[PDB]
Amino acid sequence: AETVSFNFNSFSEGNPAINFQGDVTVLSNGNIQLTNLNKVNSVGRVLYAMPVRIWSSATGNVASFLTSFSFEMKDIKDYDPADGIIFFIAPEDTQIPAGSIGGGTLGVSDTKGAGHFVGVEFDTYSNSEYNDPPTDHVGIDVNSVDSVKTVPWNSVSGAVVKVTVIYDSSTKTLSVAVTNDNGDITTIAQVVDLKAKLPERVKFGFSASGSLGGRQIHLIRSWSFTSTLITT
Amino acid sequence: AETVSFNFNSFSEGNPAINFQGDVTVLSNGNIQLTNLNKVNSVGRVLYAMPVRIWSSATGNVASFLTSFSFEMKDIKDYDPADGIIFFIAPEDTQIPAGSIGGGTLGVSDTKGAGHFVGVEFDTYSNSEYNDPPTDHVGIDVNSVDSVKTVPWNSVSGAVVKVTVIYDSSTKTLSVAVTNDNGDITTIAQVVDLKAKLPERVKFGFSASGSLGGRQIHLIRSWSFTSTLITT
Amino acid sequence: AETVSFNFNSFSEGNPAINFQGDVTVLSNGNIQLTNLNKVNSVGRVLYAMPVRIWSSATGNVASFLTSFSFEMKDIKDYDPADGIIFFIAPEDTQIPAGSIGGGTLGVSDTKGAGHFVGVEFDTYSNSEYNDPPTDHVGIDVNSVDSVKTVPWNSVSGAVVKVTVIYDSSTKTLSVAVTNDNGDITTIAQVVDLKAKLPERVKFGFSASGSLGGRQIHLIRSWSFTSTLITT
Amino acid sequence: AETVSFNFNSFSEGNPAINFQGDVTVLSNGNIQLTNLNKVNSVGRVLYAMPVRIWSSATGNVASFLTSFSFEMKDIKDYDPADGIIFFIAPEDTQIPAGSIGGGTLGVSDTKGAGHFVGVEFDTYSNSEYNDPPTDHVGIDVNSVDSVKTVPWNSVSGAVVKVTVIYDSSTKTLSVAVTNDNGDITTIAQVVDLKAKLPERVKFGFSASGSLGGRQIHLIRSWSFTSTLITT
Ligand SMILES: OC[C@H]1O[C@@H](O[C@H]2[C@H](O)[C@@H](O)[C@@H](O)O[C@@H]2CO)[C@H](O)[C@@H](O)[C@H]1O
Ligand SMILES: OC[C@H]1O[C@@H](O[C@H]2[C@H](O)[C@@H](O)[C@@H](O)O[C@@H]2CO)[C@H](O)[C@@H](O)[C@H]1O
Ligand SMILES: OC[C@H]1O[C@@H](O[C@H]2[C@H](O)[C@@H](O)[C@@H](O)O[C@@H]2CO)[C@H](O)[C@@H](O)[C@H]1O
Ligand SMILES: OC[C@H]1O[C@@H](O[C@H]2[C@H](O)[C@@H](O)[C@@H](O)O[C@@H]2CO)[C@H](O)[C@@H](O)[C@H]1O
Ligand SMILES: [Ca+2]
Ligand SMILES: [Ca+2]
Ligand SMILES: [Ca+2]
Ligand SMILES: [Ca+2]
Ligand SMILES: [Mn+2]
Ligand SMILES: [Mn+2]
Ligand SMILES: [Mn+2]
Ligand SMILES: [Mn+2]
Repeated sequence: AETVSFNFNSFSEGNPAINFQGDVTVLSNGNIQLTNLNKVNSVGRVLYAMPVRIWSSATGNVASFLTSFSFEMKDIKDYDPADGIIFFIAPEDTQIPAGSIGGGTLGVSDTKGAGHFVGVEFDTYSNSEYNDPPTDHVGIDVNSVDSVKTVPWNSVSGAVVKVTVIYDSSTKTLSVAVTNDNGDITTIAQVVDLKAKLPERVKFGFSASGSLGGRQIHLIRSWSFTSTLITT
Repeated sequence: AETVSFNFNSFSEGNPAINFQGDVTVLSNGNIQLTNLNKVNSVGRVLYAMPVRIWSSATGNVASFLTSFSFEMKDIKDYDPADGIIFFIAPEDTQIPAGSIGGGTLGVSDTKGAGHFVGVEFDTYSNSEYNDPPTDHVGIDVNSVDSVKTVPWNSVSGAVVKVTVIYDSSTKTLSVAVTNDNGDITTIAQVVDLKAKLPERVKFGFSASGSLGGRQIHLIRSWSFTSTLITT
Repeated sequence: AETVSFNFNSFSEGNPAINFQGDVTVLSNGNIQLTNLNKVNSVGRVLYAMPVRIWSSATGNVASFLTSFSFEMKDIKDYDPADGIIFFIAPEDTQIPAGSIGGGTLGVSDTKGAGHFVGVEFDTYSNSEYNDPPTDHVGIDVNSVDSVKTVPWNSVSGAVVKVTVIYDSSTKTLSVAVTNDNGDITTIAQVVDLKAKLPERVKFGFSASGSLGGRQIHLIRSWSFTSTLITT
Repeated sequence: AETVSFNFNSFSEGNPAINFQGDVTVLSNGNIQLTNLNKVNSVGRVLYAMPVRIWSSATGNVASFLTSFSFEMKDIKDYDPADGIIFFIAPEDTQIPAGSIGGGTLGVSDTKGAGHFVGVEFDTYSNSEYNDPPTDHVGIDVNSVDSVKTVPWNSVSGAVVKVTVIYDSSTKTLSVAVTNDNGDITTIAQVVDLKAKLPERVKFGFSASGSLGGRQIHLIRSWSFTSTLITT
């Protein structure tokens, strides 16, 4: 069958395999820093350049994928740690929304919180305008930052977090596993019909954002991905 | 929260953290060989010594767990490569069925293919008495080797296989991601209520078996596990 | 390497990973309260249920281990705050000494003060019968509550204490760093050959005690542990 | 009792509490990058500005200390991952050796491998000129990179390592506990007279180096320290 798979142990600006959008910047240690600590309403996104085919309109089949990545979020002096990082899937021509206000939109939606994407968010600030839970959380988003489902989580400054995501095409189930710093794990699952929400070709990536007063360090340390679409 | 996690890069007889049942043998390279090549109807199981509490009768909560392990099956000169490996969850007092015929019972069920366990199998021989699909396969078994659900899969002799499992207590969804040697991934998910099928305290482990004519090498190379139960 | 590791940010009765002996009791705040304030000569002990293999008779190797925990001792109205907490290591068959008088024996030794254990004690009452120093103290005990070595210390009521213990198998050196409420650190080191004083398999734990007129609150707030044995 | 204690969760150039020497550099994520990947024979060092009094010529007492820190080392394309990082203690007037060839001297010793310092090195390259073990290692150095004692160790690219150090004035013992990423811990201890090797007031710091063909990322993520000297 059709299989797309890669593995980044460190990133490097200049690699044609990765699209850099917004305030993204590659540190000299291989980490990807998504936002700019000095800019207002900063929004940075990194995408895997090669578009992936998650479903064929010919066979009707949808792809199954396995992906895991590690990130870090650290507080900075005199700024509210906001708003988070989001692993998303969007049309192959996706771009930071025009006139993006950063903040609660996480760099993937308009002001209303709407957008054309699907993804797992690690939200560290509660936005009432988007019906955010009263605590840090992990949520499954489907064309909106108004999560379909969320689970309480805790973001620890300077802590490296590992995430594993499995998407089963048969059950159309997206299940996430978050391994916090102290060993504890957080999981959240949701049935999402990728074929009905996204186009045949999509791009996977990360996105982070901030506001005027909400800012923090968003880092992607590593990321491996494998998808398999049955072509028959 | 209540977290239980362990990581095995290699095994060594003598470790109080591991129970050996049956024809289990520890190779000098640190790998565990589950069955005996010179015995008829051989059965070998290896369990995590300590029982794990997957759910509380007090709070009614179920634990979530993330676990990944790698195994290897290799053909030997004249036996049909059978019968396969199985990752299971069973009562803390779990033993190799009395008078086990090994073979297609995978060392966890009786002759009718019934038993008290929940598990993911890597069945390599088609047993029609247990309604096995015509090809090798991965299946989710619930108190029976007559899988509740299966997916076509291929066992490549001498190939190292990586498996990742996620159990989201919330949705009670068990998702499995198999990474074949050629990079292709196979996934399968199924909703199982561990709280309704298993007792509060259970044990996790692996089991493998063979017949008189069906024999092959079953190797468990590594295994890390983490489970978290919300206690409140 | 054979590694055993665990981490407790909170405890909860029912966890198969923990063994309770004596007047132990888990508070709703997740804390462990070792003794019973209404019993005479009360003795409470908590142990990690799984036996750790500190040395191998095959290789002659001994394991190194790093562990840290925090406890709290708080005075109660008409009893002398006595007599302390001891972090011990004992044979896996360890039990509270028959006919234990509690008190200065800290729940690990007989009346003479003898026992089969190794431990770091935090003594809050001076027992001339066990050659206790005139002040509160931290001591390294080897098969007796008549410490091999002690160092002055000061138990502050209601104060949270953090302790870190390192055991280097090479030098057979056991070093302890106690961090008091006011920031100051107290340390004490001692060479203890664990392979000569204890059997291959042991259990780790905490014990506290009191007498008729000597009572106080003994709390265990957290406990993280890790040991690695070189298997080769 | 005279206590000194600081705790850095992140570092930022411009902070008067920390001295910088060589090619040090503070990344936008708060990390300290000791070496420059584009320079030959690069040496970078970072010290706590305020000198700490470890012993007293008046009382004769020697301070005990507890200090833990976490670092990360990662491989860069087309370069041998060398030579390592070393947590050292030196005279308050300490400076990078004149005409420092970086490389195996780790930026603390001259070509012969001699210098006026005491430290724990995490060596990733085997320099035969300094009698290095054939593999990666941790070693206790006393005025020389020809470690008084060393222990096998393994540096994992991109992995965050946690170190804990304890110095017991009484026994003059310096024990080190290194927690690897896979959970495994490595320990090493040695008796060292800080009073006979160093002056009354010293400076604590970190140092890293590289050569022409040997380069890698040396990152210091966090550092907490507490030393107490009995003033009587
Ligand atoms: O505290 C972080 C949140 O900021 C919100 O925006 C604030 C902004 O930070 C503040 O400087 C001022 O302009 O008021 C704004 C409106 O509340 C974001 O909307 C929110 O998403 C957080 O980032
Ligand atoms: O071919 C492997 C399968 O063998 C089945 O049992 C065989 C047995 O191996 C053979 O010697 C003879 O007795 O016929 C039996 C019936 O097929 C097992 O039942 C099956 O699980 C495979 O191992
Ligand atoms: O006061 C604390 C100490 O009490 C000692 O026992 C006392 C006992 O409490 C008292 O009722 C009377 O019987 O005298 C005993 C001997 O002094 C314990 O032995 C000692 O360990 C402290 O707990
Ligand atoms: O592989 C790194 C080691 O390099 C040694 O120096 C090399 C140098 O890198 C190379 O360019 C050439 O000059 O040969 C030298 C001698 O081997 C360092 O001495 C050693 O410490 C490592 O850094
Ligand atoms: Ca938000
Ligand atoms: Ca079968
Ligand atoms: Ca006493
Ligand atoms: Ca070297
Ligand atoms: Mn949200
Ligand atoms: Mn089957
Ligand atoms: Mn004592
Ligand atoms: Mn060395």
